Amino acid sequence: MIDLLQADGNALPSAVKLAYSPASKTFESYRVMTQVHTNDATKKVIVKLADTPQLTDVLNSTVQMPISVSWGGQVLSTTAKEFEAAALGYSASGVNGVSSSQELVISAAPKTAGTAPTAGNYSGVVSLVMTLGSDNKQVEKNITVTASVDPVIDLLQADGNALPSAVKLAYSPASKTFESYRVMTQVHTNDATKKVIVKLADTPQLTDVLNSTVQMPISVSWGGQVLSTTAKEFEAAALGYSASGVNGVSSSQELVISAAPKTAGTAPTAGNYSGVVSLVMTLGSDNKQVEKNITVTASVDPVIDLLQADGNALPSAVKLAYSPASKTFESYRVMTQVHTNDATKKVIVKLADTPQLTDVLNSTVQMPISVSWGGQVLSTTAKEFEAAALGYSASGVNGVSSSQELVISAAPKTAGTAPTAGNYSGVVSLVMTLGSDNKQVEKNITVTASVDPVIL
Ligand SMILES: [Mg+2]
Ligand SMILES: [Mg+2]
Ligand SMILES: [Mg+2]
Ligand SMILES: [Mg+2]
Repeated sequence: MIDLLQADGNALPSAVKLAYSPASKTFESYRVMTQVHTNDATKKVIVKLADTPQLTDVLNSTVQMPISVSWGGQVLSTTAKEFEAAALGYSASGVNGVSSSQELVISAAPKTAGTAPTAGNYSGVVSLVMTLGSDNKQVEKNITVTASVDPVIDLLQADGNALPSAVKLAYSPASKTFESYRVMTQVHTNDATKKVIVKLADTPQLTDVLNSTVQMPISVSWGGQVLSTTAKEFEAAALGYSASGVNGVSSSQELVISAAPKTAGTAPTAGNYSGVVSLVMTLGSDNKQVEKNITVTASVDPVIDLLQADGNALPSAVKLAYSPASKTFESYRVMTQVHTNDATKKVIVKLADTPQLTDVLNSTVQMPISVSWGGQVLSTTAKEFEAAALGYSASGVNGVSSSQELVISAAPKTAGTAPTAGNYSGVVSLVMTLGSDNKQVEKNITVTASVDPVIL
């Protein structure tokens, strides 16, 4: 006889799996120590493959990787090598007819060495043929070789970095728009011929972190198509894989994530917003997806303004007229409006310091100042104005209160006789706060007054 067995004495396996690592994109070689078992230990051993072995994709016959076979430190082919008996080590083994250990090595890699294998399930047969002498006593060991390359698909930035897990959309309070996130992307895949199918897992929404019901719709496009929960197809030809490439890296494709108020012509409400763009990319027939989750956020800063009802700033100089006939000051009166983008919050109004009309050249005799707003008297301790009561809906533009009267009347200190004569000055500090929010408007009004004893 001639036989080829494992060095332990077991029969050669009829099957071999070549483990694939997607990290290195290579197959681990099968190695096994063997011995020739012979009738005749002086005869040469002629070793060949019956056919040139290939791994072939079970699904597609044109995709093939060559198998490489070595035995005894010699690479095998359909051309036979003759092993002289002397360096098979027949006396080393301690068993008659039995060689020393010879390594069998079965490897696979792509025909173009240094490139990555295409996705697929691969099979083929290695047919090891061994003879003696001039002979036709001939052993054939057939070893079914298997390998799997699982479909891989990734979406990367065009510098090869991962897409970010979070994105901020900058808000302009002037144009009342959010600036779109835009990034240049490339598909990386080991199955480049397949169509890429692109969906969102759910309809993305920019949602007020503190109110479920307050939403702005997010728009996502990739490669010049607006995406939805309904899948869109990108043919491999349309994705611009270079003919000179096989890393399966697409042409650069732009991803755009946009948001806008649900209704055109309107301002977003103050607050912090978020939702998740769940991008889903499928290889056509391979049943494999990558999901990319990108958290999208936006901040609409709370804003509060107090203006005259005509939209002018309040004055930074008020003068109160004196009648000596009635011995009393005429009040300053002005219609004002609160302009806000958080028109559910309570508005908190107070005075920052307590105002006086101080005498100009001696800083002693002082005529302190009454301030009223919205039909409510003001102190340095605050009055609460509920949002319903400011009547933001009741009037005209959204987020502008109906007209509230600001009344500033001085009538000095102790009551029911004439004030003392003199020229007077001072400063009203007014403070408005959008409640719970961390937002303050200060408005300083310089008050001046005259009593002159040279008139009636
Ligand atoms: Mg834009
Ligand atoms: Mg390349
Ligand atoms: Mg009056
Ligand atoms: Mg009296």
